[PDB]
Amino acid sequence: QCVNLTTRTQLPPAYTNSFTRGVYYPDKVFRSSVLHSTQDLFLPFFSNVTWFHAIHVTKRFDNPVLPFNDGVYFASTEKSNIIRGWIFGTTLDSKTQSLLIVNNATNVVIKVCEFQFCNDPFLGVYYHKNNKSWMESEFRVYSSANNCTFEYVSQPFLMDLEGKQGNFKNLREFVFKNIDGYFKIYSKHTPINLVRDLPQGFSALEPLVDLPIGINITRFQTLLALHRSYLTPGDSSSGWTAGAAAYYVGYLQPRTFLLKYNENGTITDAVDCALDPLSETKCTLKSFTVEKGIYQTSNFRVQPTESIVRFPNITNLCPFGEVFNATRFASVYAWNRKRISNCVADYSVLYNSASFSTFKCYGVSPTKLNDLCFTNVYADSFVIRGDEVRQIAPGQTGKIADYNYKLPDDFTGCVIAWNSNNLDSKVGGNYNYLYRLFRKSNLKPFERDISTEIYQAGSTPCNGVEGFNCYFPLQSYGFQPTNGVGYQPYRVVVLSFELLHAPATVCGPKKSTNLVKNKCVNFNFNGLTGTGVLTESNKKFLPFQQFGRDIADTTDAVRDPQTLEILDITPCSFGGVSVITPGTNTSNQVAVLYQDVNCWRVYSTGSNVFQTRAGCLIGAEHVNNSYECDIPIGAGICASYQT
Amino acid sequence: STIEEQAKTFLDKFNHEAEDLFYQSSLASWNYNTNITEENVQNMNNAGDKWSAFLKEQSTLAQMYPLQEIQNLTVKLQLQALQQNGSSVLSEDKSKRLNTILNTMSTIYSTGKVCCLLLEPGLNEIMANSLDYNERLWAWESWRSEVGKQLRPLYEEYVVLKNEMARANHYEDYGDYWRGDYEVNGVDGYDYSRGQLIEDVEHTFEEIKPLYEHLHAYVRAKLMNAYPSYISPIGCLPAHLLGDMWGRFWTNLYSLTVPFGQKPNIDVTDAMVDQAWDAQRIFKEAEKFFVSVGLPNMTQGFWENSMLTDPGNVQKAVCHPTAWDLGKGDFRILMCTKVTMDDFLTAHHEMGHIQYDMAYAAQPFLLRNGANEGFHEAVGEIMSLSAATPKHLKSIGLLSPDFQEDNETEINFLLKQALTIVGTLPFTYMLEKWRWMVFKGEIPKDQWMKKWWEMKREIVGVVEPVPHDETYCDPASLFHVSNDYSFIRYYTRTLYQFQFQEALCQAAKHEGPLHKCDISNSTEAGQKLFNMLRLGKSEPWTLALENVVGAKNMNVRPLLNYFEPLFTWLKDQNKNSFVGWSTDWSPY
Ligand SMILES: *[C@@H]1O[C@H](CO)[C@@H](O[C@@H]2O[C@H](CO)[C@@H](O)[C@H](O)[C@H]2NC(C)=O)[C@H](O)[C@H]1NC(C)=O
Ligand SMILES: *[C@@H]1O[C@H](CO)[C@@H](O)[C@H](O)[C@H]1NC(C)=O
Ligand SMILES: *[C@@H]1O[C@H](CO)[C@@H](O)[C@H](O)[C@H]1NC(C)=O
Ligand SMILES: *[C@@H]1O[C@H](CO)[C@@H](O)[C@H](O)[C@H]1NC(C)=O
Ligand SMILES: *[C@@H]1O[C@H](CO)[C@@H](O)[C@H](O)[C@H]1NC(C)=O
Ligand SMILES: *[C@@H]1O[C@H](CO)[C@@H](O)[C@H](O)[C@H]1NC(C)=O
Ligand SMILES: *[C@@H]1O[C@H](CO)[C@@H](O)[C@H](O)[C@H]1NC(C)=O
Ligand SMILES: *[C@@H]1O[C@H](CO)[C@@H](O)[C@H](O)[C@H]1NC(C)=O
Ligand SMILES: [Zn+2]
Repeated sequence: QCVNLTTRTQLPPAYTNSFTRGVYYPDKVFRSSVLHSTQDLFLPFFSNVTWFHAIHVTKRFDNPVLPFNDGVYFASTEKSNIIRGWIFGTTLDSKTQSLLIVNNATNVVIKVCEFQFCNDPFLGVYYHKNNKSWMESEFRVYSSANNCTFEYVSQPFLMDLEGKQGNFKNLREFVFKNIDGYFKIYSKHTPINLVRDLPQGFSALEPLVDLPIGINITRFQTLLALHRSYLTPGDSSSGWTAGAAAYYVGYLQPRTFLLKYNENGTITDAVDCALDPLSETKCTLKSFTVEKGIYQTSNFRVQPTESIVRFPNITNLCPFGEVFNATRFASVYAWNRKRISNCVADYSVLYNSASFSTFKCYGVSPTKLNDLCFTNVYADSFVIRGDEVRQIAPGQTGKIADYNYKLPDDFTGCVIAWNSNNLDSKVGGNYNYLYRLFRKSNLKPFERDISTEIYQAGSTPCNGVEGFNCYFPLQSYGFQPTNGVGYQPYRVVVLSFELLHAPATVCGPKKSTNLVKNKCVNFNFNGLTGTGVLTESNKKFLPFQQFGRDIADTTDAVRDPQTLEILDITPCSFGGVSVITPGTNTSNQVAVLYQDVNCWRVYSTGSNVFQTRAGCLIGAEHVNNSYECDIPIGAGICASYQT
Repeated sequence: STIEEQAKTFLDKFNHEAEDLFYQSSLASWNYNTNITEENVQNMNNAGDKWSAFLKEQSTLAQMYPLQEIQNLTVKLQLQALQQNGSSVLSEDKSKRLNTILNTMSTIYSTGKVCCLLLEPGLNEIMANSLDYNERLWAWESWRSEVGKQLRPLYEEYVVLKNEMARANHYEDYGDYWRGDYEVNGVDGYDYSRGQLIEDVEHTFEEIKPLYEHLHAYVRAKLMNAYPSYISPIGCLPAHLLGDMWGRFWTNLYSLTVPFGQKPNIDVTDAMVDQAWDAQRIFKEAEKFFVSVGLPNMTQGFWENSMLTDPGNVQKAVCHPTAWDLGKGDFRILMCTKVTMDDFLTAHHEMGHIQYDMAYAAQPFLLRNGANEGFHEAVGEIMSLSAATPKHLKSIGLLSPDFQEDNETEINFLLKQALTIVGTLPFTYMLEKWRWMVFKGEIPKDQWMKKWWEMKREIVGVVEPVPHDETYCDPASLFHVSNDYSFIRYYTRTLYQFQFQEALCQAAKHEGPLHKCDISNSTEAGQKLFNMLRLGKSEPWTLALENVVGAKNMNVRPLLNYFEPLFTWLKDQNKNSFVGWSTDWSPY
């Protein structure tokens, strides 16, 4: 049964500040004596956390339902085990599934069911005067739980439950995340001796558990415990005292942090790279110490928002089963060419087929090509001896790379070759595969001459018949099963990738996402990477062009590949920002120069706003003297750190 | 255009046809050598006929390029090896008379009826083990009086025909045509004459004479005990007592002339029988020795295609140990391997021939051969010389570990090798100086037998037991003389065999005498050897020699160093007996 607690004084909510709290280990790799940058969901430094009490004196048994935005930092200052658990869910009313994490006097219970939670859930500890003892009497959390998918009960323990009188003695920090069906919990416990507020200091949380629950958490609610005795007179809804405890809630955002690992492998310090321009220069220099000077930082920071990849919607597989498993391969002197277009083509399975003697690529990294956009792909398939496969490469010479098949130096393709003794050799000889032996001049890259001109090797006119000094230029390979490796038939397929101004046609595979505007987002259009605000453009280009470039040749107008619109690109914002520091050793005070502001596109106004031809300077006092230059600001203006 | 540029084109067109016709002939020869049945002979003859007619026409074509314009020195060598007229320069009528003479000589030697006893194994077994003075005299005289009597008139026509054929090809005599292999011309500082071979063959034998005189006096003084009163201390050894029909090898004399009889030798047949070596492990051990000295592994097709064990009675095949290089990257070994130390040695010998043929596979078709004729067998022999030392057999599982060696064993070993190595050098030198003298015309036709037995007593120290008049023909009995083969390859093989061994033992940093030096686990020596195996015939043999030993001419000093302990022991043993011989005493 559920009881609505009465006799609780209502007070306005309280807020406090997190002093570099809520840092956890991002992965499970040991590192020591290193500065490591990582982008993940963290609690920002010097943030604004909400504060909740359980103080009898007012009652103030706080247990509101709170949002669960992108993960929660939960801190608890206790001395008597009041905070007992949480419930996470969306509606918390048996129409949807909810998660219960509770610590009852004996066990830790984790359940995922359809709960009819009470409006005011709580736990109850009762104290007997006649024999001094505190024992758990009430468990009033939910009415019914029907369809349970995940369950866990820990090994039995006995908890203290005794009411204490001193100040808070235990800090318990938790971080809760919900990603791809996993509810992730990090935690750490710390001894403290204080009375109020969230304390200073640094301590990284370690991975605790990773639950595969698969539900949609949007809200959560804290589960506390009650004290009842002979000094708590009333009915169920009024005869209850509280017991002091406090807890703090903060919300995680995607941030880049610079974490510090000492020589034992523990995170001892961190820098929030998007707190301040000073922190940004710390992040760039990859150090915790900044020397005196002026540093360029970056344009107005909207932070990470969301990442999109946009690719053409074409789901037809490429005929790679027809080039490689072709029934009849063609003589080297008259090779074949097949152009594969409008197709999504996977290469990783081709790479790992592991039936290939030689698989080499030039001008393309072996793994990057799996997700790239080209305008066309060609495939040239023929047959040669094993020894001459070396000549199939840019800048080589011989009877194959001079008169048969010539490659250019700037080659953007991949050479694949595999022995085929079994298929195309037989006893007595396989004399079908001819190759040119005599030619007047070398072959230009990618040119085919399949003529049978009689080679006039000397001075006499040959008249069109062979004999002395008139040689027929095509000579036929002799393949047999008993030959060596050097004389055995290898089939070779040469892939070529070409890119033009035309709209991409070989792109894949990689699933695309939605398109968002008015935020500063990361984007991937047809293999091009960028970070900026994408804006709708009421403009047009000529049909044969896809990208627009400015005077610096960066892309300013990138056409979406699915709907053929034109989308403009503006950096997060448009500003010029510089930072002046006397040295982190000396002080933490800094000045900021905005090079394109006439004094407002500034991070903060403060005071001491001074206008120079170098820009608007904020955080520095202007004096009418004229000293020697200490720190150059520009346009004749210098800065110093004085008394 | 220029003759050199048109010649490089002709040879590019040639090598492609030649490689395929050669492989097509080698496969058809292997098929008959492994399946000695019917119908295979016809394919052997057809594949050996198409090759011969194609090479004859391609050689007629080669002439049209004059050889003075070509200055490359490589195309010079291919065109030299192709433009040789051979025997076709002789008229049509006398070419069939000459080939009839050759056929009759081979037939008259192969089928010799002594009554009825043939040669193998009729007279050979009597001569090699009878140990009776008169039985072996009958078995000697019969052959010298039948097979040598039926070949007398023919060899007189064979001499004049071959002499005119060699005179037509711009040589002086057939002796010069034979001598012309050791000839280098055009490479300044490395030149070699055909008159230079007669020299050096004399200033190297006159340097080995003392060891032979002490080995001769020891063998005679140990042979006086067996045949009691037939040999005289001053006189020479009669010709029928030298342990062979022709007195070519003294090996069969080792059953008598044992220095220290009681001690045995390193016979390891029982060690391999005990551990059940399956007639294939031997070749794996050979492959591992070569892999360890640094050279590349065996090709895969060797293991499947090659025949390494007699197929049984159902399939008969002639199996004289051989290494086959069929071209087109195909190598095979043909041996009826049996579990015996002898086949453990021959496996390393044949494997060294196979390792020599893999080295120069990159060269053109006409330059895929040893630097000169006396290089394949030196390479095949030094590997069987290193794979026999007791240290190596100790490294391998057999030859039980402790086995301390004493000097009394190393003298038995050295003398058993000396009877084989330094006993056949004065016979090779005397035979190949007689044929050069007869071909040049120094010996008139009435002094053929009277001068042979004056060469014998002054060079080999071997008297005849019954005088032979002018009608007889003694040298024509030997297989090489009647079947028209060269013979100076066996005088140079022996010398190269030990200059290679000294240079590679030095490069392995071995310390001590050479008779127990081993080469395994020494990569540097293997690189030194492969730096000369790789050249093939494309470089002059003096340069190929200088890449290994360090000299431009053949020497005898390493051979003498190898036998220094034996030489000292013999120089001490003979002091009671005589040294040298006398030409007067004849048993008759
Ligand atoms: C060359 O070195 C190899 C080392 O791999 C030697 O092989 C060893 O031989 C001994 C002798 O029986 C064995 O007990 C070892 O097991 C072998 N292997 C190793 C790794 O030691 C080989 O013997 C050397 N060659 C010679 C001639 O001694
Ligand atoms: C070619 O055939 C093999 C054998 O059936 C098959 O495994 C492979 O997937 C086919 N395609 C390619 C591109 O190799
Ligand atoms: C696929 O791309 C074409 C491009 O012309 C577009 O018209 C079509 O609507 C797309 N289909 C989708 C996104 O389902
Ligand atoms: C040997 O030749 C005969 C003759 O036809 C043939 O039947 C037999 O198969 C051959 N041997 C082998 C191993 O093929
Ligand atoms: C002779 O020609 C070959 C190519 O056929 C060449 O490699 C060699 O260098 C030439 N010889 C000289 C001395 O240039
Ligand atoms: C071979 O005979 C022909 C016939 O005239 C001759 O021209 C040629 O020089 C001869 N070859 C040699 C090497 O003498
Ligand atoms: C080549 O020899 C080395 C050394 O014994 C061995 O490790 C390797 O497997 C051999 N490879 C082949 C193909 O025989
Ligand atoms: C060496 O060999 C000689 C030859 O008879 C023998 O007398 C001697 O005892 C052997 N050993 C030594 C150590 O000399
Ligand atoms: Zn041999």
